[PDB]
Amino acid sequence: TSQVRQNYHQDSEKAINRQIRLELYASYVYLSMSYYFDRDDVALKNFAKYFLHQSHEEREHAEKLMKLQNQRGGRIFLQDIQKPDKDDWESGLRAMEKALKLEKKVNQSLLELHKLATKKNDPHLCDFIETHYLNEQVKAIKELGDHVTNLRKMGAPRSGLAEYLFDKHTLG
Amino acid sequence: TSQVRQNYHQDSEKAINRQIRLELYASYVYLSMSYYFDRDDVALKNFAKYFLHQSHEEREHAEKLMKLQNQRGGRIFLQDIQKPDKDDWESGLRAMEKALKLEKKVNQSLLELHKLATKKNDPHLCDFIETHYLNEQVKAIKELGDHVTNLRKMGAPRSGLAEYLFDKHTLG
Amino acid sequence: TSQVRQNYHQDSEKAINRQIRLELYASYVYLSMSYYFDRDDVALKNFAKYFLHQSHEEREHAEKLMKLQNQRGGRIFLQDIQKPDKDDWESGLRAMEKALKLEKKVNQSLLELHKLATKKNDPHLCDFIETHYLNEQVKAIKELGDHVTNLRKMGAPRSGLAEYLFDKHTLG
Amino acid sequence: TSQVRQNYHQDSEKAINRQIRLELYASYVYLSMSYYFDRDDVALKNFAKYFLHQSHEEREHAEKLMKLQNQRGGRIFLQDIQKPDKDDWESGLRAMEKALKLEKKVNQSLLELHKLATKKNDPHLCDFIETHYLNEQVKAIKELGDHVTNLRKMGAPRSGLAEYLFDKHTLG
Ligand SMILES: [Fe+3]
Ligand SMILES: [Fe+3]
Ligand SMILES: [Fe+3]
Ligand SMILES: [Fe+3]
Ligand SMILES: [Mg+2]
Ligand SMILES: [Mg+2]
Repeated sequence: TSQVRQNYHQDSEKAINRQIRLELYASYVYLSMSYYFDRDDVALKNFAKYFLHQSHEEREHAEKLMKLQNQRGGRIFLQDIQKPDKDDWESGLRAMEKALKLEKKVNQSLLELHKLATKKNDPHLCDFIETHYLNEQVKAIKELGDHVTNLRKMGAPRSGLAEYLFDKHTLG
Repeated sequence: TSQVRQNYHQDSEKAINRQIRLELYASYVYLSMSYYFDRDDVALKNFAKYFLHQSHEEREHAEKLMKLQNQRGGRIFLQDIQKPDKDDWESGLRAMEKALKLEKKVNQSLLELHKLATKKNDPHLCDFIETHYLNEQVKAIKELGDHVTNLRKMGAPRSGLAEYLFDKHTLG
Repeated sequence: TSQVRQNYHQDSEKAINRQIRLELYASYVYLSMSYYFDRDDVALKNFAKYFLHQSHEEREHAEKLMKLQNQRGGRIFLQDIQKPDKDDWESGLRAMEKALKLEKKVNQSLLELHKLATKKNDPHLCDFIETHYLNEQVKAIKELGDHVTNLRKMGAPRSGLAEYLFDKHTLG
Repeated sequence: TSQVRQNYHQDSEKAINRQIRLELYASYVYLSMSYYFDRDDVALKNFAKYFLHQSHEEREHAEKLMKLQNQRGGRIFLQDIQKPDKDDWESGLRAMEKALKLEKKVNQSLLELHKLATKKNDPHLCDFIETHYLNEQVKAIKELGDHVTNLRKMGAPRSGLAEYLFDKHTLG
């Protein structure tokens, strides 16, 4: 038992390792999406930039959980990072729809993590998830929703103008 | 009788309280319009910003009439602020048409107030209405007409591309 | 159901609309109080400025709840803003006592909103209320308590001198 | 008849000369009031400064009407400036009550000047009075009302303390 450990349940410690893994997976998904938009046959530079910014933010989410595990005296166990569901993300609209689903999946995991921290009477952990994660997810979800709404109303993925102009005026 | 009151008719005083009520109501309509465009399924940020700015402007209009009431030694009496006629404003084009209608309604009420101030030989009040309100209405109605014309020529409300581009290039 | 909605109970959505209406009502009460102190027969400019500031803050409170409703994929439903209880607020001390009572009423509403968010296991909503509302209420109640205590000790409302000097020295 | 004269009634020309004389008289009353507060047995320096400022403003009012007379091709006829009604202004509160009454008397004169300009279909003259005089009078009456109300509530003229503290805190 770590000299620093206090009011930190073993279930919490394991759940934090699972969340770390999911943050690294989200990072990998956004990295894949980014370089899809960098292809000569896709060529939407601001989509590529938007998703690469998202990838680097997911790495920071992972690192802060690894910091928290060590702050509380838990022990980091890293696992294989699963390749994303797709190599070819098909269009700007479909990548955004996939990004929205991923952020709701990360959010559901953080809500399941807060539920566990609540059951284990770990208010430090509850505060950590609320301060650093829950509102980040609600903002990322609302923004991706906003982007999907716009791309659909502009007439994507059909009208080829829509994704070009959304790339320039919203993501650029 | 207020020690400041001079050449200020009872009817003028009563009409100023009702104008205060109409300005607060216009603030509320514009607040409703703003947050409609903030919805994830509408997501036109510059429409939202535009209508929130009108909302704070209507607030200032109400406050300056409340200042005038006291300057002339009238007494402010407030009523319920009615909720806007719509919860859903349907489109950018439809919200601009409703704003055009609201601004003409507020202008008509100010022209009635000026007619009453004239009938009661109150040139201070006539000057107040002309200096601070009448040209502000004409400018607002012209701007909203210009917006409605461009949204119609661009092919709104059908073309969601039209509202997206108007949002960026006119209201941005 | 909105594409962004996740872990957001219908009861919490309805409770956020009721809180939006109570924030707009508190804005209206403070606007009424402000322009009472602007009357030529009351003439306390710093009481007037103090309540106008509180009025503008209550609107910001309203607006942040309207943003949250859309962030969580709820739907804003605005209602009639009821007129304030009084036209004539009697004195600086009585206006401050009524403001204290209003802030405790808004606080009670927020504490019941937090109880519902807790019962519905909505930690994002709990965090929102804690971060943006609960300590604002505690500070507003404490400050109004401080003001009522000073106005009472100075001999209000049996000294027009007390309200005059408090206006200059505390609210100035 | 002057080469510049156009749409300028003989009655309006005579009324502008009468207003010039009343503005010079108001300047003289405020000069008298100012140097009352400068006496060693009254000694309220900010009452003294306040009324000297009002004296200098009334002269500017006089001068702008003299410019207008020449602008419209009227002929200035100056008369004897009557001494003020009082040598001894009794107190800060009585001087302020007399100043309020003077400003309402000057306002009544201006409103009768506007009635004549309206009856003679002189919109230039109507605009001049509205733009430069009517709101100045409304503000001066409101400010004097505010001051009388504060001096009364503070316990003037049964407190030399009230007039002392008002001099420091409002007129300082
Ligand atoms: Fe993340
Ligand atoms: Fe308005
Ligand atoms: Fe509030
Ligand atoms: Fe004058
Ligand atoms: Mg908690
Ligand atoms: Mg917390």
